[PDB]
Amino acid sequence: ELNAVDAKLTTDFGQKIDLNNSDIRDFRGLRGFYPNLASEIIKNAPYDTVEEVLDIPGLSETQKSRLEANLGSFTVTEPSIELTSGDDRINPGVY
Amino acid sequence: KLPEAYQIFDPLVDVLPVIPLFFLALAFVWQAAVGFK
Amino acid sequence: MESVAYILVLTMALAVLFFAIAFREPPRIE
Amino acid sequence: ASLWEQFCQWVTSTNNRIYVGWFGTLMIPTLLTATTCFIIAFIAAPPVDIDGIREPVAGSLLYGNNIISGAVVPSSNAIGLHFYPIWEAASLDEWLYNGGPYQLVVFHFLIGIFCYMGRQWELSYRLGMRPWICVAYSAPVSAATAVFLIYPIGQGSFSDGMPLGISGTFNFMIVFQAEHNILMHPFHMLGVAGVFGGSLFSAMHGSLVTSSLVRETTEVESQNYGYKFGQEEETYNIVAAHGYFGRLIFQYASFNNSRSLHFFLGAWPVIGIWFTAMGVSTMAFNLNGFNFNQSILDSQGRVIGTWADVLNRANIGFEVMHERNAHNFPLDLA
Amino acid sequence: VELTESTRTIPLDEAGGTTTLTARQFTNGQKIFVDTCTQCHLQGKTKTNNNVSLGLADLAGAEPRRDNVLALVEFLKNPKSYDGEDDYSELHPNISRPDIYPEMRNYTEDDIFDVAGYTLIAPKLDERWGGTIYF
Amino acid sequence: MLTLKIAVYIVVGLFISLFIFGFLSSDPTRNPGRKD
Amino acid sequence: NLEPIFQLTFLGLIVLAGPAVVFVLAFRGGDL
Amino acid sequence: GGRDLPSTGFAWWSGNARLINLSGKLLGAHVAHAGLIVFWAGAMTLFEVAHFIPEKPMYEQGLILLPHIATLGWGVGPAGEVTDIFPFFVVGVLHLISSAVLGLGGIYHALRGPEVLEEYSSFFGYDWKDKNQMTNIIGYHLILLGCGALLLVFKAMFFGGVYDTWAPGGGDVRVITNPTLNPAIIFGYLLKAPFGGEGWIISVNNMEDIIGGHIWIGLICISGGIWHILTKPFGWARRALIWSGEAYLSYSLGALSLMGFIASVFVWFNNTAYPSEFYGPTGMEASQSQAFTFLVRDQRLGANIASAQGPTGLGKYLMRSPSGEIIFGGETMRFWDFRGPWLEPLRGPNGLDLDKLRNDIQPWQVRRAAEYMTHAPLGSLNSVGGVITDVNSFNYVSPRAWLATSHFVLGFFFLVGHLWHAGRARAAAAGFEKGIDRETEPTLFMPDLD
Amino acid sequence: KSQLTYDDIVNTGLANVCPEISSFTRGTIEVEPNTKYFVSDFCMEPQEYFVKEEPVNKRQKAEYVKGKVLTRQTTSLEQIRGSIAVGADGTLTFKEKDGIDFQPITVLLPGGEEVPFFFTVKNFTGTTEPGFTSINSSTDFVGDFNVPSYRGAGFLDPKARGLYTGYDNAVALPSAADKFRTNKKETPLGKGTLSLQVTQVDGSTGEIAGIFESEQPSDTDLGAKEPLDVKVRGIFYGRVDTD
Ligand code: CLA
Ligand code: CLA
Ligand code: CLA
Ligand code: CLA
Ligand SMILES: CC1=C(/C=C/C(C)=C/C=C/C(C)=C/C=C/C=C(C)/C=C/C=C(C)/C=C/C2=C(C)CCCC2(C)C)C(C)(C)CCC1
Ligand SMILES: CC1=C(/C=C/C(C)=C/C=C/C(C)=C/C=C/C=C(C)/C=C/C=C(C)/C=C/C2=C(C)CCCC2(C)C)C(C)(C)CCC1
Ligand SMILES: CCCCCCCCCCCCO[C@@H]1O[C@H](CO)[C@@H](O[C@H]2O[C@H](CO)[C@@H](O)[C@H](O)[C@H]2O)[C@H](O)[C@H]1O
Ligand SMILES: CCCCCCCCCCCCO[C@@H]1O[C@H](CO)[C@@H](O[C@H]2O[C@H](CO)[C@@H](O)[C@H](O)[C@H]2O)[C@H](O)[C@H]1O
Ligand code: OEX
Ligand SMILES: [Ca+2]
Ligand SMILES: [Ca+2]
Ligand SMILES: [Cl-]
Ligand SMILES: [Cl-]
Ligand SMILES: [Fe+2]
Repeated sequence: ELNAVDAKLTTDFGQKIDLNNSDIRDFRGLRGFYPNLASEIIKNAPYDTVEEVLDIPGLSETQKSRLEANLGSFTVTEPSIELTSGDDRINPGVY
Repeated sequence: KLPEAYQIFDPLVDVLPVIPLFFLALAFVWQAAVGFK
Repeated sequence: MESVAYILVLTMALAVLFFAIAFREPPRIE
Repeated sequence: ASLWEQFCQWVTSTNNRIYVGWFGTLMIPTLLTATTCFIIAFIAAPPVDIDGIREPVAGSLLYGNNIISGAVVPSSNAIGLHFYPIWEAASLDEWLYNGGPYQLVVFHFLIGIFCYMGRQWELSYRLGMRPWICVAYSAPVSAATAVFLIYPIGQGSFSDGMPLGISGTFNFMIVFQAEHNILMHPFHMLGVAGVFGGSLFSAMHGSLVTSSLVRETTEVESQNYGYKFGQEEETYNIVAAHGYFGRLIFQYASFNNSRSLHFFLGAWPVIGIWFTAMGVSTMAFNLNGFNFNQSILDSQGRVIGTWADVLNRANIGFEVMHERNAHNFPLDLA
Repeated sequence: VELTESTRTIPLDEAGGTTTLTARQFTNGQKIFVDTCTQCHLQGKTKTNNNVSLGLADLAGAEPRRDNVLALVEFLKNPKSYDGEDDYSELHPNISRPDIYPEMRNYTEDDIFDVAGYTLIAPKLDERWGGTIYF
Repeated sequence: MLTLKIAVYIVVGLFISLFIFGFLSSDPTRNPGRKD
Repeated sequence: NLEPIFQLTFLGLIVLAGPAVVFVLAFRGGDL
Repeated sequence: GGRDLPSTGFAWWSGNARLINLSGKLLGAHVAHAGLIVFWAGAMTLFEVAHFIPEKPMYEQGLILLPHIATLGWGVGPAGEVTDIFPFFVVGVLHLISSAVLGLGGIYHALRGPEVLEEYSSFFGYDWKDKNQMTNIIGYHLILLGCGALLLVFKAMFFGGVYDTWAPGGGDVRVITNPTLNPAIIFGYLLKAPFGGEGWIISVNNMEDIIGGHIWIGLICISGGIWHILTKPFGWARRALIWSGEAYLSYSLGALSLMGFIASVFVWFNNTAYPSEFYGPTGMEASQSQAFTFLVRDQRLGANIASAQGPTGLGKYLMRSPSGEIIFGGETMRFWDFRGPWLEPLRGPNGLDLDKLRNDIQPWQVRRAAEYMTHAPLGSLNSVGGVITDVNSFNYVSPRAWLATSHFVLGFFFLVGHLWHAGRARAAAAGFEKGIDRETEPTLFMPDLD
Repeated sequence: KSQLTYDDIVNTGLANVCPEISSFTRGTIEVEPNTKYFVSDFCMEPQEYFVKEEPVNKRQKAEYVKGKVLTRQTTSLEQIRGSIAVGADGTLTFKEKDGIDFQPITVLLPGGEEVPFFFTVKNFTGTTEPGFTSINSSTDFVGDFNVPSYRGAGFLDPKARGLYTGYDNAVALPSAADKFRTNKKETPLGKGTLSLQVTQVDGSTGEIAGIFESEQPSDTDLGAKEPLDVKVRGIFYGRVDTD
């Protein structure tokens, strides 16, 4: 029986960048995201929908444009504390 | 590096520190010449 | 209860040591 | 005459069944303390949080270990190099949980073995002997000191001392190889030469003496009864042994001087063990074995593997798994 | 094989530009890399922050892409964050700050060009380049 | 704990003092050869 | 270049020096 | 004296033992050997100068003597930047020339000078059993040693100062105006436990303590020198000690073994007398630096490093020492006693201070931590830097590693030599160093054990 | 810790002690009806630990048992930042924000069972009764706080099993690998209740000290076993920014 993270890998989380669960290393593929925009996104999680990532308070016009450009790569799943607790979205012990 | 006036003896200073090893070896040379009395 | 077996063998070795020292065959010059 | 003089004559007396001596006046208490604490802990010590991550490791027989897996677990990484006697614990249970028994046993044992070496000198002096048996014993003492004190000092924690157990010893060695490549350290190669050669020379010497025993018994009784304790005459024919050995290899490679032979027998393993003890003591400061990883490149620049690269792969396999929960940051510097 | 001209041929700029290091340019780039970069760039990694390695994928993912020699030289003059937003001239060695990075003050533009070329060539000689710290 | 610390300190001090004063008690004389 | 050449010149001269002293003393009858 | 086995009783491989009673020849051997030491000092200094790239750190270039000169305040400025390369050259040149002079004298005494000095002069002639003369030589050399300590003091105070890595405004060469002569501090250093967090004398952490302790050492040595010139050993010392040349050698061997061990520990742990500017970071420093580097990086990424718990449940970045102090997390928990000039500004009374960590970290501290983390004293014997599983492209072994390993090895072998010579001196004084006498074999007159 | 330096504090255990205000202190901190005030350096120092033992009989009183800490003076929350808001009616709401707001603690109980638990004040929101126009000796902040799993999802058990890392089966027993319930690791977010009885208010400097009692579950070892109930009694201190 999958524990809970593998069950997340069954979902869209295991297919693309989850705005509520992906680690900040997972944003490096998106040009212009890591680290500033990626950290801003992780700080302002959770998001009910992918679209409210454009409603991050204090967001910037170039950041707005980049988020609109890469909306396709994003998904939103229920924020699992397995992936979130301990600031593991910032440093999950991977170097 | 060495001050500019001295860099023609740069390949000599390269070998200076190893001399006391040669002194230790020379002890054995001297004892071998005397037949290790 | 395998702890008992381990303790048993260790104690056997130690007792052998004490007897081999205290009750050794004396070396005698003859 | 005086009470103190009488005590001095008793302690330094050569008629005691076990020589005590002044070094013995320290050896006996410390060694007994270490032995009693070691036995008690090995049987019944509760689990110890060696890595300082609240991950206690069961070392004692009563907590599920056998003789092979049992150990006295090194003190916690949180302690580091701090002195942790019993009286600095809030309770005995805290002292046990943080690995205090390891520090107690190890410190007393080290004092005891240094005093054992001094006691060897002392008895040699009282008996009118030459004084250098203790010099030979200084090799095992150096090795034990390297693994119990010097390596923890250089690494900065008694948690990185050798555990007092069989499997703990193996764990120590595997991690040591992963971190220092001790196999590729020339001082460990000299230690291996020391012990392999010491066993070789022990086998040759014993076999050559046994081979050249003078006939003094019958075919029934043990040939050992041909020797009488304290006999003046020689019990084997060293000239026949020399003839055999100098024909086995060639004449001038064979000792015919028993004194030179026995000096060689003493010196070879002792020197080898000194070198390997210094190897561990200097790897304590992370001056490691040879690193030939990617030393051979082809003309384009692609790495050509050697056996050193395969060895490095094994080292990495050990390295990434050891103390799996203890590391937070990418480099294993501590 | 030899260290062929194709092996030494690397993208020169973002517009499809292409340059070929000479064997001497490559060897001096290697020497400079070993002298001053391998400190925290051994095998194309980044010891102090391995989210941003010297691997070709990391280099190409930067903003702008750094998998060409001009972008590499520009970074070595004016280092920036991976998304090109934060000025790292206080935090990464560069020839523009000889006062805090003296280990770099003796390097010419030719030297920086050579080390950038080597940074682009080394990945195709080592599959482990830019990987995990223990890898 | 303090009682233990004091007791250990006394025991260790006594054994060390024994060792020191013993080796100060003309130890070179205690041998089967020359006593000068 | 020439750095190894000069280095080996100094090294060889130094190396010969000690044996030269021992040889000269031995041949000329000096105390050894 | 004889120069072969029949006339001396010593084989060639113990030939220096033939010198035990030839005071002039022994003096020549000592003076020539001192020439060897000074020669190495000068030649190694010139080699290091020649192989010195003055804009690269000293510890990156395998230098062990230049850091000693830099620490004394010669040729360096703030943060250890090498201002003038000439003083290093001068130290080396002077040692080389003086070594020539010493070697000339040692050769003269060893080869042509008087064999023994006792019938030549009472002042220089000595007998090993002459207790007063031996204490006279002790006294002269104690006076000299105290003078050398006072030379260090004079350099630190009146001749431009010494390098102070703890200087405010940045580590710099500064003149020590107020050495601590307070004997409480100076001699309480000697009473500190040699364990973690106390660091018996290795923990001296400010040049005021170093200079004041050297003033005390100079005074102690000079007064002891006078005391030994003007007295003879007392009865208790006479009854406790072996009085022979080999015995004195063994005593010095024990002392040297102790000092070698102390120096190895000292260079491994102390970053005051061995500033990391010249010797690189200590292992403790590098571990703490890595923890700091990733605290800084992850905090910039947005991690709340005060509340982030690691996988085991302990704080990933911060945690408590067993005494409660706030310390870096991870394996570096063992190194929480570390103190360094780059890290103390972020330390509060309780340990690491959250406010300072969140808003007081300077870019120079980040640079310093990255440098120290990447120059951790880990390296292979063939000088491949980093952890042993790293590949061959980083040529670095810390000078601290070289010095600590070498001097632990030398300390050990000098302990061995002390054991050898102490045992031999005892046996020879009692007269059985040549073996058991068959006629009077002591064990034959002893009762049987059981 | 009084007003010393780290040199005076190191290796003493004072670093694990929350500061105390004074003795001649019976002040009150006036608050506006609907403004919020920052809490500067909030400290909690536990002193008593109780674990609710589970009887095997049934249906019978469980009787909290006093434990003793095996971990050393590593048990205190400090440098915590928070806020106190005054509701419309007069409610006082204490909200924890961040700081060193957790400590893993292991307590030994009579019988030999060692109980690790994640002592924390994380995300604690607590409230008083309405009609509080001041912070005084009667202020009781009773509320809830979150208790994360003691072991994180990156933890590996002695068989290298974990949640987002490690094996999902007992690899040492190839033919019985998937048989063990502990093959599935879990990190439930447990819940705690806390009360913060303010007993001492020095309104001039804004420092408040008092007593606390907290109720929370213990370590489950990634869901290996059922959590025990742990009760912590201690003291607390913090500065409230009036301006
Ligand atoms: C200041 C220190 C010191 C001094 C003055 C002496 C002096 C003496 N020792 Mg002694 N010793 C010392 C330290 C010292 N020792 C140490 C530290 C040890 C432990 C290893 C010893 C162990 C020792 C033994 C076993 C013996 C002596 C003996 C002697 C006497 C004659 C020795 C001789 O002729 O040299 C001869 C020199 C040689 C034969 C050359 C030896 C070369 C060594 C083994 C290797 C050198 C390695 C070195 C690091 C360089 C590496 C080279 C590398 C590049 C290959 C002499 C009075 C003899 C004695 O007891 O006399 C009565 C004797 O039997 N010593
Ligand atoms: C530091 C090392 C050292 C020193 C200072 C000495 C010193 C001495 N040894 Mg000795 N020895 C050593 C190491 C050393 N040894 C080692 C390693 C071994 C084992 C091989 C020995 C084995 C040994 C034996 C068997 C004997 C000695 C003896 C002696 C003494 C007489 C010297 C002599 O007549 O020979 C003469 C040698 C020569 C005349 C050859 C030339 C020597 C000169 C000094 C060479 C200098 C060259 C230098 C580069 C030139 C610069 C000059 C100037 C411009 C600076 C002397 C004081 C003898 C003794 O005890 O006397 C009673 C003795 O019998 N030694
Ligand atoms: C510790 C080292 C040392 C010691 C104890 C001796 C001892 C001795 N030497 Mg020797 N010498 C040495 C080193 C040493 N020397 C060196 C390095 C050289 C090379 C220059 C010489 C060259 C030498 C020669 C050619 C002769 C001696 C002679 C003598 C003997 C007579 C001394 C005398 O009365 O003359 C007088 C002493 C003085 C007038 C005192 C002068 C003190 C010095 C020179 C001034 C500097 C003092 C300085 C500030 C103090 C610290 C030194 C500094 C480096 C720290 C005597 C046993 C003579 C002998 O054997 O008689 C047959 C002899 O002919 N020595
Ligand atoms: C290298 C320097 C040096 C040397 C070789 C000597 C040598 C000697 N001194 Mg000494 N002394 C010196 C420096 C030196 N001194 C200085 C600088 C001073 C001024 C403070 C003195 C003041 C002094 C006095 C007052 C006396 C001596 C005496 C002696 C003689 C016998 C003492 C003894 O057995 O030692 C060994 C010491 C003991 C056997 C006592 C035991 C000490 C403790 C118990 C050992 C524990 C050490 C510990 C393990 C190390 C930890 C380090 C630190 C924490 C303490 C001896 C020949 C005696 C003498 O006969 O005078 C003519 C004597 O009465 N000296
Ligand atoms: C006794 C004896 C011995 C010993 C001997 C010895 C120990 C010695 C020595 C000696 C010595 C100890 C020496 C020396 C020397 C020195 C010199 C000779 C020098 C010089 C100089 C110079 C020439 C310099 C130059 C320079 C300059 C000026 C600067 C720049 C650089 C240069 C370098 C160029 C033996 C063992 C063999 C054996 C026999 C007996
Ligand atoms: C500078 C300095 C300092 C100072 C220091 C000092 C001041 C010191 C000292 C010291 C000392 C002051 C010491 C000592 C020592 C001692 C010893 C080392 C001893 C001993 C002993 C012995 C050896 C004995 C022996 C014996 C016995 C056991 C008995 C019998 C007899 C005999 C003799 C055998 C300080 C740190 C502050 C700072 C830094 C720097
Ligand atoms: C490539 C060919 C093989 C190369 C071999 C190299 C090794 C050869 C031996 C190395 C030198 C050994 O040196 C040897 O020492 C012995 C000790 O017994 C001494 O032997 C000799 O001593 C003296 C020489 O002065 C003679 O009077 C004496 O009769 C003779 O025994 C000599 O000094 C030398 O013969
Ligand atoms: C024969 C040789 C000579 C033997 C003589 C030596 C006798 C033993 C002396 C040991 C002295 C006791 O040492 C004393 O330990 C107490 C323990 O309460 C320390 O006390 C300090 O730390 C303890 C923790 O351990 C705190 O609880 C205490 O409030 C604080 O004052 C003192 O700082 C120290 O002075
Ligand atoms: O503790 Mn036992 O081994 Ca010495 O390296 Mn870091 O510390 Mn842990 O990690 Mn790998
Ligand atoms: Ca050169
Ligand atoms: Ca560098
Ligand atoms: Cl492990
Ligand atoms: Cl870590
Ligand atoms: Fe035998």
